[PDB]
Amino acid sequence: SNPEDLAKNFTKDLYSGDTKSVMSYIDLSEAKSDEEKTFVSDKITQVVAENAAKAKRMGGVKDIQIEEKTINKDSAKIRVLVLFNNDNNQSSNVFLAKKDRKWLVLLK
Ligand SMILES: [Cl-]
Repeated sequence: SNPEDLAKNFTKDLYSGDTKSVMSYIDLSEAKSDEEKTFVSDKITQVVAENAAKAKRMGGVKDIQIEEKTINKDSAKIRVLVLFNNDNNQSSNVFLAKKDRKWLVLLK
């Protein structure tokens, strides 16, 4: 409901192996055909499988933190840092937008 917390929960779910959870965060407005939606879903299915295998390899996620942020009333770019229990960390940007009364992650 605030974009910082949506960025962090999205990221938690991205490393959790649960594709339906991850999908619920995503704005599918760019994908303007059923076949495009499927394509996006198939890629998210794959990303979720891969991040779950990787979290396991790295001893699981230790913490999730926000490093840089740029937020206004309807858009957000948020660098989310994932810290793993093997002491390695990884970061990347989550882009979000509030089109109606709901923040959603944008497909970059
Ligand atoms: Cl790796």
